[PDB]
This record gives sequence, structure tokens and C-alpha cells, in this order.
Amino acid sequence: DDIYKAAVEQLTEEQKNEFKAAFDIFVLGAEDGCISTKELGKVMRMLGQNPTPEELQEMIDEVDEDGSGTVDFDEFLVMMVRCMKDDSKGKSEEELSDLFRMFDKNADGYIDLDELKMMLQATGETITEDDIEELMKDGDKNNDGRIDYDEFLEFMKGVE
Amino acid sequence: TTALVCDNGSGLVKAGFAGDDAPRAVFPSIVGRPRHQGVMVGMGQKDSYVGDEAQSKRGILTLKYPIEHGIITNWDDMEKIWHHTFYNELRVAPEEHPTLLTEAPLNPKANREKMTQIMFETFNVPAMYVAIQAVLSLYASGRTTGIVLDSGDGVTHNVPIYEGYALPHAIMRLDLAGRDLTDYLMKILTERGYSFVTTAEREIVRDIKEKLCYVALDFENEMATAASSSSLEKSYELPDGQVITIGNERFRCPETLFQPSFIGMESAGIHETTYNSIMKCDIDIRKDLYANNVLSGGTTMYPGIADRMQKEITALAPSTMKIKIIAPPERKYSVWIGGSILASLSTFQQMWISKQEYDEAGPSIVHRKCF
Amino acid sequence: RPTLRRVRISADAMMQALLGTRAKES
Amino acid sequence: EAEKAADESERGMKVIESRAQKDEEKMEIQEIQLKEAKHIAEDADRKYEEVARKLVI
Amino acid sequence: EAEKAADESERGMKVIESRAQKDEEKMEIQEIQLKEAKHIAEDADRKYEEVARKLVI
Ligand SMILES: Nc1ncnc2c1ncn2[C@@H]1O[C@H](COP(=O)(O)OP(=O)(O)O)[C@@H](O)[C@H]1O
Ligand SMILES: [Ca+2]
Ligand SMILES: [Ca+2]
Ligand SMILES: [Mg+2]
Repeated sequence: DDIYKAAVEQLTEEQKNEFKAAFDIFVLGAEDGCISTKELGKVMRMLGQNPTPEELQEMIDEVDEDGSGTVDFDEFLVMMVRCMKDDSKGKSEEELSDLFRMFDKNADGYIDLDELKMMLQATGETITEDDIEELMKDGDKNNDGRIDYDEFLEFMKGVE
Repeated sequence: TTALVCDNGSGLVKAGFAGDDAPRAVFPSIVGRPRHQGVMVGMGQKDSYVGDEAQSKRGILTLKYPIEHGIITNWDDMEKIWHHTFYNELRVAPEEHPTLLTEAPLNPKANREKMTQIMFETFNVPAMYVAIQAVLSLYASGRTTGIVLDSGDGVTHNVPIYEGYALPHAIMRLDLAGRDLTDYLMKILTERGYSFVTTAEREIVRDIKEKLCYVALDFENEMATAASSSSLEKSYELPDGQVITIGNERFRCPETLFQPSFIGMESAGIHETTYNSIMKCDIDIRKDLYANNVLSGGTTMYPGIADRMQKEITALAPSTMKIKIIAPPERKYSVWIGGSILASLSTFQQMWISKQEYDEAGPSIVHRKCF
Repeated sequence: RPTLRRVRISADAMMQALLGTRAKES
Repeated sequence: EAEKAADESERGMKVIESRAQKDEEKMEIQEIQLKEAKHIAEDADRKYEEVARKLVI
Repeated sequence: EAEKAADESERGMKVIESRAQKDEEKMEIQEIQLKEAKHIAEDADRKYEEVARKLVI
């Protein structure tokens, strides 16, 4: 998902110019000015990788939001850093499950968002209340106002 | 470490590391010694080309498959194929990787025992496990019930499964498969003048079958139409020119599946052995098996088979039950995808046949608890 | 049922297979 | 000797030029059909994806 | 004089033949790529029509 967005936002304009020039050199002679799903799939075939057209459509739907089938500058960098998955295994299931079970200090099976507030105060990153609101929206799938254990698994699924 | 999910098959060896989507290396399983004399000196001519190399030099070789019908008839050639698969197509020494072979149902014991003995003595793997080719194809569909018809190239078998409990008394294994269809197509092509005899030209007939043949929805109507119009005659260019035109041989070759009397086999088609396999099951799980009929294997890739089979079963089955035929687009590699999923499971990690166990009980360990 | 991907080989190898002779910096 | 060599050289140059022009034409038509086929393939893949999603729905 | 003319013609013939052979080889590669594109197009077309029919049902 937005994992590659986070990774490249950690990165700087060096990657921007690097991938721009890489497009200039390798995609030289193209008529579209971007990279298409079929375009990248044929490129993979040319180099020797064998992706499938269904996988091509899946990946382009994942990277393309506007439905264009190509890559915006930020989307282009996200896809370029996407093809390699350096970070995997996303923390540990059991330890984080214990952390979440103790997160419910009231131990009622439900997460008070004030506990989330205090934990975030501990985190202290530059964040507004709407940011944690959006994060909960990302996490509170059933919109119950708390953090469900299964939804806790979902939103932390694969999170390093 | 990672596990090697090999899948011997009969016609195409599919292998790759556990946890991926598609096999890493897929290549025909043929070993062909040269047959002519050879006059150039120092050309570096080997004594046996295996795998995909012998599909390019097939003009001067005598290709011979080492697996006839599921069973293995020529152990030296099979050992050569495995050695090639490990060292040149994957380039991973087997001393550091578990292996997960696959085997058809109802096969001779000696075949399986020899397979495990080879894997433990020659290649010296850490641990290997043998699995039935249909349970994997059921894994890949993400189901847990259903009756799977895995019509490979060697043998067609039909294993029904409910709630994870396989029914050993309802497995119907039939030995008609892709190879017999290739031979029958090669035999009916002679009715127009094209004669293919050499074991190398069997590959050309196989390519014709793959690219042109299709399964007719209704056989008699197609036979009548192809005998009046000429809208079916599709042409094909041989490896040297001289295009050929296939008429009503197009849907007569794969029709043998539903009428095995064409090649002289007595048994009933794949449309009726599935219904018989269902009817042997208990009376309370027949609805679920009717609704979750799964297709797999290469030979079930004919264009228009998922409709003919559904029509036939709906004709046979009671009118109230719903008949649904699951035909995923990734049919050919369904068994291997299921094998990867099974090898990637944590619960399965203690079912491997560890080498010390083999040292204590001999090759007959495979029939024991570690199945 | 989880999925594992290995066809996505390390991006350096993909860049090499793409470029070849001109695979000097990328 | 020189006369014969010149005649053979002229004939060889003629045949090589003819083959070269044939090759250039073949390369051009191959590139054209290749690009058209690749675009058709892109269209087909896009249509397949869209209809598959609608089918799941 | 004739020897010089013959040698020059020989050199021109050799270089033009070499370039023609290389471009011919590349043309063969292009034809192989076109054949693969044809196969991909046909397969995708079959995919699309099958999926559409299933969706209708
Ligand atoms: N696209 C296709 N259309 C029709 N028949 C096919 C197609 N692909 C493969 N086959 C047939 O299936 C066989 C391959 O079956 P496969 O599933 O590889 O057998 P195995 O179970 O031994 O791996 C080939 O011999 C060929 O006859
Ligand atoms: Ca987009
Ligand atoms: Ca709480
Ligand atoms: Mg099989």
C-alpha cells in the first residue's frame, strides 16, 4: 500500500531525479511519457522476468488511483521502489498481540481511544487529532470507536 | 531455509521454491540420446540431452519419456531428470533444502519407495515428503471440500474430499490422459494424408493439439456442421512450411475424453466417472460435492470443456441440485501452487520425513504415519 | 493462506537483465 | 584476372544491395506490426481486468 | 590500376555484406518478437470473451 510512499517520503529529491533520468534513458523512444502496466510487463518479459497480465492489472490498480493505468511522478517513484521488497516479515505476531492485549488496560476486550491518546503522547510525533482520526479510520474497520483484535491484526498486518 | 516444491508430473516437470506464485522452471521431461553417427570432431556432442535442450535438437534425437502412466518405468533417466532439475534449472544444491514430491493416487508402492530412496541416498536431501496430486489442487482453489478431477498428461484421477476428510473408497483413477489424446490425434490425422511417425513428430502433433483442438458443446451437431460448411477448417504451419488444414479432427481428438470407446477403452468418460465417484460418497455430502466440482491439470485446458462437462453432469444429476464447475485460469500450475501453499504452512512443518527416521526404518517409512 | 513472492528477484538483477551492456550504474 | 574479379565483385555488390534493401523493408514492417500488436495486447489486458472485477461483483 | 580498383570493390563488398547479415539477424529477432506478440494477443482475446460470457450467465 502506502508503504512505498512512506519509504520514498523518507527518501529525497535524489531518488526523484534518479528515476526521472532512468525514465529518460530506458523509456527512450516511448510515445506515452509514463510507464503502463502492459509496458512494464513487456519490459519484464524483455529482461527475462515473467509476470502475468492479471498480475499486471492487479499491480497497476494498486499503484494507479485515477484509473489512468500509468504512473504519476509520486506514483512512478512508488512503483519503481515497489518492484523490490527489501523489508518483510512485519514485526512479530505474538509479541504484538500481547502488546495489544495489555493495551486494553481495562481488559474488556475493547480499546479505549484515550489509551491510544496516551500512547501517542508517548510517541510524540508531529501529529494532529485528525491524523490519529484518519489512522483509526484505517484501523477501525467496523467503525465501533475502538480497536477490535481482528482489526488490530488487520491494521498491523505486516507492519514492521 | 526454504523448501523445494518439485512436481514430477508426466510431460512437464514443474519446480520452484516454496512460497511463490508460479514454478520457477517448467520444461518437458524427455531424455533423448542421439541416433545418427556424427562426423564433426570436437563439436562437444553430449550423450544425452534432457529437458528443454532436447526440444531444440529433437531433429536428430530419439526422445523417450521416463514416466509412462504416473508410474516411473526407467529409473536411470528419471534420476538424470532430477539431477538436471536441481543443478541447472534451479542451481541449488539439494543438501540444504527439503523437497515435496507429488504422486498420483493408487500408484504402485515400489515406485514411491524407490523415489524416496533415491532422494535420500543419491541427492541426500534433508527431508522429503510425498503428497497426492489432487489434495494440492484442492489447496490452490482455497476450498476445503469438493471433488477434484485432475486430468494430467499421464493419468486422470478423481479424488473426492469433504471437510478435509478424504474418502479413500471413492477414488476413480482412469488411465486416459493427454498422451493418449496425442496418439489418437496423430492417428486420425492420417485420414487427410499427413503422416507423423517419428518420436520427434509426436511433439509437432502435440503442438497441433494444444493450439487448435477444442471440445464441442454438442458432438452430433458439430459433426453435422463440419460436414456441410467449411467455417471450422483452421490451418497451421509445420516447422518447415507446407501448411495443413484440420477439419473435423479439431473436436474429435478431445472428444475421446467423454467417449473412451474411440481409442478402444471400455470405461466411461470423464463426465460419468465424476458422477460415479460422487454417488459412491455418503448421501449427505453429495450436494456439496455437486456444487464444488473442481477442474485441474493440463488437459482440462481445452476451450469449451467447462461447459460440456457441466451440461453432461446436469443431465446425469438430479434436477434440483446445482452443478457448478470451478475452472480457475491458472489450471495448469494448480497442483504446484497448492504444493507451494502446503509447504509454506507452519502446521505442516513437522510432517516431513526426517533423514534420521529413514535411517531407522528404511525406505518403507513412507507408507507409515508420515504418509 | 499466505502468499510468498520470489519472482520479484532483487531489483539489481532486474535492472541488469533489462540493461545488459548499458548496465553500468543502474 | 582483373576483369573476372571486377565482374564477380559487381555481381556480389548487386546481390548484397538487394538483400540489404529487403532486410530494411522487413525490419520496418516487423516493427510496425509489433507496435500495433503490443497496443492491442494492452487493450485486451485492460478489458480483461475490468470485466473480471465486474464479474466478482 | 585494375588491382587497386578490385581491392577497393572487395572491401566495399565485404563491409556491406557484413552489415546486411547483421541487420538480417536482427530482423529475425524482430519476427520472433512479433510472433510472441501475436500469441499474447490471441490468448488475451480468448480470456476476455470467456470472462464476458461467464459474467452474462
Ligand atoms: N493449452 C493447452 N491446451 C490443450 N492441451 C494442453 C494445453 N496445455 C497442455 N496441454 C496438455 O496437457 C499436457 C500437460 O499436462 P500437465 O498438467 O503438465 O501434466 P502433469 O500432470 O504431468 O504436469 C500436455 O501434454 C498437453 O497435451
Ligand atoms: Ca494512476
Ligand atoms: Ca481498553
Ligand atoms: Mg499433474
